[PDB]
Formats: sequence, structure tokens, C-alpha cells
Amino acid sequence: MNIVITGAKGFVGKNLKADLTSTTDHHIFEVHRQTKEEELESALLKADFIVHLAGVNRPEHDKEFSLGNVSYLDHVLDILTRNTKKPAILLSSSIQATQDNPYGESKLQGEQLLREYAEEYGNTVYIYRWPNLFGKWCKPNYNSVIATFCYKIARNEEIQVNDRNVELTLNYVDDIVAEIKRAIEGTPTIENGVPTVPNVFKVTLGEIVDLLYKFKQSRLDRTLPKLDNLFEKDLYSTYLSYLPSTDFSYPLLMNVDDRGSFTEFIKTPDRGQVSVNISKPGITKGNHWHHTKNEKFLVVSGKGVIRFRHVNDDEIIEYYVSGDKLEVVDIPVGYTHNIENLGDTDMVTIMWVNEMFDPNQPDTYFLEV
Amino acid sequence: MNIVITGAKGFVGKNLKADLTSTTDHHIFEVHRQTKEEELESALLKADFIVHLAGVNRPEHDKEFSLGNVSYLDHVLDILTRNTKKPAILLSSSIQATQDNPYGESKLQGEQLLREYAEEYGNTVYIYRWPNLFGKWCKPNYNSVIATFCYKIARNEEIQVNDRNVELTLNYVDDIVAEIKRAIEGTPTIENGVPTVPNVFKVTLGEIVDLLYKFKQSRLDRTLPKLDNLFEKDLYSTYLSYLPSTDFSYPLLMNVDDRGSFTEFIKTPDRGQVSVNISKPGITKGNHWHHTKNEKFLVVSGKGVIRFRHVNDDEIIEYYVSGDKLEVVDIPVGYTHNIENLGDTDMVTIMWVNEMFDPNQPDTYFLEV
Ligand SMILES: [Zn+2]
Ligand SMILES: [Zn+2]
Repeated sequence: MNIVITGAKGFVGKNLKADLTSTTDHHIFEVHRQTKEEELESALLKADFIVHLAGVNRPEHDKEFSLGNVSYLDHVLDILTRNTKKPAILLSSSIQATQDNPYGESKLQGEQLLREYAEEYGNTVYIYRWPNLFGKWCKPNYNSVIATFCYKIARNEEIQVNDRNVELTLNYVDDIVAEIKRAIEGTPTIENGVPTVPNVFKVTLGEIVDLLYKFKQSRLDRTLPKLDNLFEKDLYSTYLSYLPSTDFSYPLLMNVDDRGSFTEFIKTPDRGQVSVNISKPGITKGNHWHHTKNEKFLVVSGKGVIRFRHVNDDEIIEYYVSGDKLEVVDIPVGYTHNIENLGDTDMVTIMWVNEMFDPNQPDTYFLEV
Repeated sequence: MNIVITGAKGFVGKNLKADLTSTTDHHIFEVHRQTKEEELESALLKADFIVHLAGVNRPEHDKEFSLGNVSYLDHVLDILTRNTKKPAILLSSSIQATQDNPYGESKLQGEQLLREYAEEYGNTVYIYRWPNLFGKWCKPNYNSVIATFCYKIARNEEIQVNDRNVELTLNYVDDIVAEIKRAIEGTPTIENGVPTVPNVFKVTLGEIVDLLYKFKQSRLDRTLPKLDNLFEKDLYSTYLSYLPSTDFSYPLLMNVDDRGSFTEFIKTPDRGQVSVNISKPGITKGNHWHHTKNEKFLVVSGKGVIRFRHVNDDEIIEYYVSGDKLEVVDIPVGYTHNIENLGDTDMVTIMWVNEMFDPNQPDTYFLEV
């Protein structure tokens, strides 16, 4: 199936294009601002589906043309008249089509033009009223506040927020791309009798700003986004996409002594934390118990033994363990425990713990064995 | 300071004893059922604080004595008459002291005996009305339903629940021990003008049972308790303490091929998941990108390179990385990426990912480089 994407160099277009060529066998024809007139006609006539993502004015519109019909949709539809196959057309209109600002009125004229055209020529049309959008590949410093904020914050550049209480209505680019694909396969999502992209968010600029600063500072405090809040999850991914390409990595804090090292990896207030222990050959660590703190030890390299002895008891219990067979040892409360490197190489143990380490109120008590 | 713990062989006593000898310099004198009469007198006369945890009847009470004063508190107070120092006394009474069941009435008689005694002899008294208790070291199959449930469930033994809607009022042993220690240092927690252990929970048997089965099944599904629900956190620790001593470990599921292995460690619905990748020397994995899935790679053994290339782009970006210096590489969306083992030994990478892996709806697209 031949699919043309107008506005192909825009945010949604680049996203839709990358997806479609990856997840389908459709032939994708990209049209944009720089597209020569003859190859536009060429692509449109071959087309089985039109995804119309272009802005309202033609690429040729500049200071000269203040007067004159400069409607790009009109021109696109004008060409499709000769299209033998009656390709379906998807129009990205805006929720501003109800408002009486000139942008909305423009968008409402586009819908109306397309409805009239469809009724005469038979094309099936999917007309969406999209809210503001966000996601990877949106140009920063150019009419998208989220992209601008992500770009600046990731660079320690200061941002300008006039009113934190301003509410934004938003769709994430993934939902836009998924919806377009549903329309392509012939089953749009219908709410209130109209095609509607799911998962719209309503968020204040203040919430957005706090989230972005949290994502930034999370690097240093080893914390993690709340990933079952859909907006926050989508926002975190989009934030990551604005990272300078030299800044994808960050050093961890290793606690180093004669025995090896202990290093925190990720910390959460609600699902514990994970760290990396490295022990030099011959080394024993631990010999302590807890009332309530508990751990999962997972040896991923080298070999050794994890030992237990109930506080009120004499029996030592040994778990022989190595990176050749991956197995978790829970560390039950009320058992003193130790871990020993029995091999010739550094032993590395991943340790999940149920709470944060606080040496003020430690919950760990020295007891050998 | 000399501290005597009556009922020292009980659940709270064992717990308090382990803590006190670990976190303080106090001399701890344990008295219990088997304690000879002369060493009871001996301990009580030396005492600076009495922690009275014993049951209402004397160790000597058996079928013979249906008639007669068999009050252990009375006897204990009777001896303390000769105690020159006026040691403070902590009494663990019960919230049943208000109810007119014989257990409550017993407890109310103990309080009343102690208040009268204090008023004549001057001892400062801390009288608590504790609810039901839970925590490690509570005997299973003996009047504690939580201990019984934990013990049976951890052994795949079937449990008997009559009414799931029965509500329990509970304190966790840690709060009991911490409170006793506060009373010892002279600053009890006061609510409503009376000493009161904080953090009482109110929970149905049904909630308890569901939580315990979740903790059990979590072993197989790699999931984790919700650790910012205090009850659930305390319950999880207590559950662990009932594990058979041969059953502290569990194997993970390694996905093994010619290249090494991939193994899931922990999975959460709200803070992502962590897995372990192991690559044999010379191996490259990845060469894919995501729309929204993102990862943190942390190399903990061996050495190699993590590579990136923006989907719309030509520039390959390389992060040289090894277990000698622990550093996280974020994997931003819209970048195809790969990881290669450059050393002579297996390379092990810990990978956090923001969502569950679903190869039905995969969010990963093959693209080299
Ligand atoms: Zn430990
Ligand atoms: Zn990946």
C-alpha cells in the first residue's frame, strides 16, 4: 500500500515515518517544504492513503504573498482529483477549531474544505482535532514549550516560566502514531462519534517544570520516575531524547577500601534500592543482622558463599554461589549473615535492599558468623 | 543500668533482649518460666528498670492449682519491696482491659495492682495497652494467626480462614521494642495522656492472607512488595523470618544462547525492572531503537563499548566502559544502540529498563549501528 505523508519533515511526520518503515511493508512517500512540484503530483497520484500533517500555508508562502490563495491542503486535494483509486485522507486538525482565534479558524476551514471534498469525490476521511503535542524530535526554541524546557534543562540553561498555573492539554507522539496506524488499517478510535486519539493529558506548566527538574536531579540522587503515571513516563522518555550526545553517561559513587567497593545504582522510596558490591579475593563482608532491613543477594561474577546463623542459635547455614548459575539468596531478618569471596577473581554481587541505608538509625548489628 | 525482662523467652522478650544487648551498654537480666526462685529474687533486687512482659499466671500454675493466688506480677512486686533503688516498671497490658472477657479483666487487675503499688512505693510506672502483635520469632501454631499463616504458607501447607472480614488491630514488634527503649530512657510516647506505642495497624485477615500469598508468589514472578505501605513492609520482613532455613535461595530464569545469557532479576509495575546481561568475548548485542522504552546500562565486570546513532543521522557515538570504573549509560529513545564485549572475559551488564518486556507489542526496532 502506498502512503503519502505530507509535512514529513515535521515532528509527527519524522516519528510516523520511522515507525511505518520499521513496523510495516507499506511504501512511504515523504512530502515536505522542499519537495519539487512534479514529485508531489507524482506521489499523490500513486497514493492509497494520505496522512496530511502539513501546516496551513504553502512552502512558497513568504512576505510577497499577503494576498492570494496559499492553502496547501486545497492544492493537495486539487491534485488528488486525478487519483483513480479513492485514497483515504487523514487530517490533523486542532482542538482550536472551536475557538475564534485565526489559527483555529484556519483549521476549521481545512476540515470544512475536506468534508465538502469527500462528499463529492467519495474518499473516506479521518478528521482529528489534536491538542498540543510532545515527544522526541520536536524542535526546541520553536513554538513547543516542552521541547524548549527539556533542551534547556538538560544543559543547565535557565528557563523562563511566566505563569506556572497555565494548563496544557496534550497528546504524546506515541499515541498519535498509534492512532494514525489504526486509521490506516481502517479502525480509528471513536469517542463522541468522532476520531479521537486516546490518552490526552491535562497538566500545568508548573507540573511539567517540576517533573523535568526531578528527571535532571535524579541522575545525582539515583532516583527513578514514577512509571505508572503515564504522563510522567512519556515525559521522562521525551526528556532523555534532548540529552546532549556527549552526556548519556554519569559516574556512580564507589565506596572503595582494601576489601573492594560498594556502589549505589538505583534508589526508590517504594520498591527498595539496588547496589553493587565488589569483593577482592579472600574477603568476607557482613557478619551483621537486621530487625527489618532485608536483602536479595545475586552473584553475577566470581564465586563464594553466603552464610547465615539465627541470632538465638548455633547452626551455620551455607549457600555456595557463583555467576555460572544465577540464583537469588534472600536475607531473612534475625539471621546474621556474611558473604565471602572463595575464588581467584573479584566477586561481584548485586544487592537489592528493602529500604534506604541510614547510618544514624542503621538497623544493622554486628554479630559474627 | 540493670534491666530485668520478665517473660524473657517470649516473642517480645527475645526481640527486646537481642536489641538491648546490641544497641546499649545495659546489663540485661532475663527471667522466665524455668528461672529458679532464688535467681529471680537476685535479679529483681539488683534492678534499675523492670520490663514486665510475662503472662498473667506463674510458671508453676498447672492443673493442681485451680484455687489460689497464682499472680506472677503480684509475686514480682512482692519481691521488689526490698529494692532500695526505686526501679521504674513497664507493664505490657492489653487493649482487652476494657472488654469484659476474662483475659481483659485479668489484664485490668494487673494495671490496678501496679497503680496501687506505685502510689504506695513511689516507682514510676509505664502502663501500655498493646493490641495484637506480630513480627519475627513469634511461635507458629500457638495463638498467633500471622505467625501460623507465614509458617504454613512458606511451606506450601494449606491454611484455614473462617472469616476474611475479621479485623485485627496490630503493632509490629519493632515499634514495641523502640517504645520500650524510649520508656527506658524516660520519654514514653503519650497519646491521650497515656503511654502508647505508635504505628498501630488495622487490617482484615483477608488483607493479611492476600499479602502473604503475594510475597510467596513474588519469588516466581520477580516482583517486590510495596515498601511505602508500612504494614506491608513490616509484614514482608516477618514473612521472610519464617522461611525454612534450606529455602533462602531461588534460581533465576536465564535465557541462554551462543552469545551469553539474559536473566531477569526484579520486576515492578512502577519503577521499571532490572536484569543481567552476560556477553561472551567478541559479542555484540542490540542494534535496535525504541520510541519510549529506555534503559540504564551499568557494566560491572569485563569491558566493552556502548554505541549510539540517532535514527535520522550518520554520527556513531561510542561510550567505552568497564567494571573498573562504575558508570551508568542512559539509553535515550530514538537512538539505535549496541553493546559489545571488547575483552577476554565475559562481560556482565546490569540493565534497568523503564517497562516490562512484551514481544507482542515490543517497542524495539532493528537498525544496525
Ligand atoms: Zn545485611
Ligand atoms: Zn534497548
